[PDB]
Amino acid sequence: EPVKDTNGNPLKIETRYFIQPASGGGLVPANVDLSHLCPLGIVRTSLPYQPGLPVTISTPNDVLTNTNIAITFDAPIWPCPSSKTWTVDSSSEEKYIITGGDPKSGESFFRIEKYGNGKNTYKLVRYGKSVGSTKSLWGPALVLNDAFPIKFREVD
Amino acid sequence: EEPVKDTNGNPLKIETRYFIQPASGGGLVPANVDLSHLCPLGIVRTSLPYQPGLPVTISTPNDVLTNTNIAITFDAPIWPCPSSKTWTVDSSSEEKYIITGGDPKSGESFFRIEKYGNGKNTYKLVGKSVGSTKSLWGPALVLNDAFPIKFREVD
Amino acid sequence: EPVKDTNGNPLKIETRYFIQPASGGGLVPANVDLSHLCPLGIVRTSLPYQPGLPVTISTPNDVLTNTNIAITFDAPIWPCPSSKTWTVDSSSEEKYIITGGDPKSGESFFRIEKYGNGKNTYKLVRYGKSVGSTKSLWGPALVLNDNAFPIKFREVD
Amino acid sequence: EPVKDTNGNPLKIETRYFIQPASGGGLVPANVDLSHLCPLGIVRTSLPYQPGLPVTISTPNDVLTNTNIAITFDAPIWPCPSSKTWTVDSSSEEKYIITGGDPKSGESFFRIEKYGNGKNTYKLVRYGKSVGSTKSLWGPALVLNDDDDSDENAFPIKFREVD
Ligand code: CLA
Ligand code: CLA
Ligand code: CLA
Ligand code: CLA
Repeated sequence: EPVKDTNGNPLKIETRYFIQPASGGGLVPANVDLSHLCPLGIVRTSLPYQPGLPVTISTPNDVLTNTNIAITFDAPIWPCPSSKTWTVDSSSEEKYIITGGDPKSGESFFRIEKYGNGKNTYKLVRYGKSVGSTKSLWGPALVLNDAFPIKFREVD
Repeated sequence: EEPVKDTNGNPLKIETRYFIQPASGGGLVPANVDLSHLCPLGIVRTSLPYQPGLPVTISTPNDVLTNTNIAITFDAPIWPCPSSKTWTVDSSSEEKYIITGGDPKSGESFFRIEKYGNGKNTYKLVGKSVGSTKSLWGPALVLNDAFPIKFREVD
Repeated sequence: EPVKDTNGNPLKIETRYFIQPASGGGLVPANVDLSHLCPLGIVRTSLPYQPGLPVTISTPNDVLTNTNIAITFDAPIWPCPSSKTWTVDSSSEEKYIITGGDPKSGESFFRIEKYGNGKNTYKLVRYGKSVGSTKSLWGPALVLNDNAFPIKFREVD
Repeated sequence: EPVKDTNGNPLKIETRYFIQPASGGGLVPANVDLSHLCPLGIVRTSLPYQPGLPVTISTPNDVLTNTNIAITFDAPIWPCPSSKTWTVDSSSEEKYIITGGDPKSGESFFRIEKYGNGKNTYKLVRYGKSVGSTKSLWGPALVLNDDDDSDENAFPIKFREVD
């Protein structure tokens, strides 16, 4: 079934959305620790009115639940030599969700699933392993569990 | 001596949060002016399109009126500099950067909101107006010898 | 008695020294945590051949043990609106040794004392409260104890 | 002929050296501008007594002049997903010397040549295009000159052994 935004409208591919915590402000690029600059991790900003860095969703025009999708940050500047596409830091113990994935490759595929109670609330799951958060340098950072509830706000 | 209006045409209120958005990239934010100064912070225009800016509250020494002494203070849950979030002029610098750390009750921190050019709800900060200069992180607010702004209410 | 450098020579005021851990490289400015940029703390660099940021010692020309001295970083550029003089962050729980002190004021007075093993090895003590270290953002940061952080003074050639 | 260090001793491969400006302190990693974090550029530190970040030299045990060598930073921490080996940023207009090269590949080969009068003073040349410097974010950054291999805009260097 269709993934809905905060206005209850269906999510469209190639459309800009803030991924906002459903449970501070939105989700943003920040480095995971002082040992890694690139690629970047995804942290919840502690600043109350910051909407997040927008993302576009792509499918290998509706975004449906339980289907393979790829999340890519939308930014006019990017200081890392790799992509803005979310992926899993396989090497790390923490299993941080990091940038630099290939949006056409399976290493970058997540699934948007419904999350408990409230409407328009979702979780990211990787194939069942869900995306959660861990305390890190800049605040809560997205990690692959062995769930971090999110909403999608349309960028007006 | 008429009311300053926000982007919705509503009058500005003191002790209310507003994004100061360029009228002319996203809103106005704290960033350091160059690699020689960390504190206090300057005010730069973010190059990221949907960043609203760091909110400010306006205070008067409840309406904010044009051509009256006001003080602009950043609203932030964290502040890593040992001084205030109140805008003021970096007197020492050649560039005359608008910097944080002013005293909101003191005259060193008084600006006046004046009408700018054509469009409604467009203003400037002032007979020396606030403009911008190229700096480290992008356009930084400076005192001229005008940088047009709108006030968006933080909903 | 005179404080000696790593060459066994007496320390002189207004002379540049690296304060090197006696126990990684020398002592350097870094911020203590992500909530404070200025003033700066003093951390031990984890990079093996970095000598530290040099300091000059001042007295309110010989530097003697158990006498009031003030430590001031020597740097051509300084991005904080305060001094390069070491002092104690009174407000913090950790009691970080921070920059921004007044070198003529008592808030900035430390005493160089002999430390245990080996010649030319010293500790900083504040009036007895000694200077130790704590884990912080960038690595071990100098703090005032209630574990003394042993130091040598290397002359800057 | 052998490249000599600041003590006049011949340079050895797999040995740590500070590359110090012959002409501020030594050469260090810093980003080139606010648009690039990785890979890193090479800047001259403006802090007088900072020796530089040490490098080891490798040859595809003596380091000789006018022979292909590769310069690799020696560092306990490295936050970029690529190597510590110097190479040329081909894409950039400035032609910054950047990290992330392959030390066994030709993209990373420099040649150490004599510079001017004074002994133990050298330049880096790429095959004749010499390494110079340009004003950048953190200070003078190493760049590849266009040059007919002269010492005019070449960035003169000494090698200090890390004791
Ligand atoms: C808020 C400002 C600030 C911050 C965050 C730092 C942070 C640091 N300083 Mg310091 N420093 C400052 C102000 C600051 N300093 C000032 C004003 C001076 C006088 C000019 C100095 C003089 C100084 C000296 C002489 C040295 C340091 C060193 C260090 C590092 C100690 C950690 C380490 O040994 O390995 C970690 C080191 C790495 C290089 C790994 C990279 C770490 C991650 C990816 C973050 C990138 C850091 C980046 C450059 C941030 C800008 C801060 C910059 C001043 C370093 C750390 C990067 C030591 C050092 O290591 O130099 C590089 C050192 O020798 N400092
Ligand atoms: C290495 C790269 C890097 C780093 C370190 C950061 C860091 C951060 N990003 Mg991000 N970001 C990046 C890349 C980076 N990002 C890229 C490439 C983009 C796309 C262009 C973004 C887009 C982005 C957006 C849209 C937002 C952030 C935000 C944040 C902040 C989240 C935590 C917070 O709530 O701060 C709140 C606290 C502060 C801002 C004060 C910080 C405390 C002091 C001043 C520390 C100063 C740094 C110190 C010297 C150490 C330097 C080390 C560093 C080199 C690792 C944090 C400052 C959010 C934010 O808060 O914006 C400011 C936010 O909305 N990011
Ligand atoms: C030393 C202190 C300091 C520094 C260096 C900065 C720097 C910056 N701030 Mg600010 N800020 C500060 C203090 C600081 N701020 C404080 C105390 C607050 C109140 C909490 C804020 C609140 C704030 C907000 C709300 C916003 C900023 C934004 C910005 C950016 C404006 C330029 C841009 O559009 O880049 C965009 C380009 C990038 C993010 C990628 C550049 C790659 C560089 C080379 C690496 C930079 C890493 C990291 C962001 C630097 C660490 C410093 C950190 C404090 C931000 C710039 C990165 C805007 C922003 O862009 O958010 C991130 C923004 O919306 N600031
Ligand atoms: C992106 C990563 C990064 C960045 C930005 C830097 C930047 C710098 N490095 Mg390097 N370095 C790195 C990675 C990095 N390095 C790595 C991975 C290593 C190996 C572990 C090193 C090893 C190294 C050594 C050994 C040395 C440096 C030094 C320097 C400085 C050279 C300019 C100078 O003389 O300042 C002098 C002036 C100051 C240090 C005071 C300026 C303080 C400013 C205001 C801090 C700015 C913070 C602000 C939030 C903006 C940050 C932007 C950032 C996000 C890009 C500069 C701060 C030299 C140095 O000077 O020591 C720190 C030095 O000796 N580097």
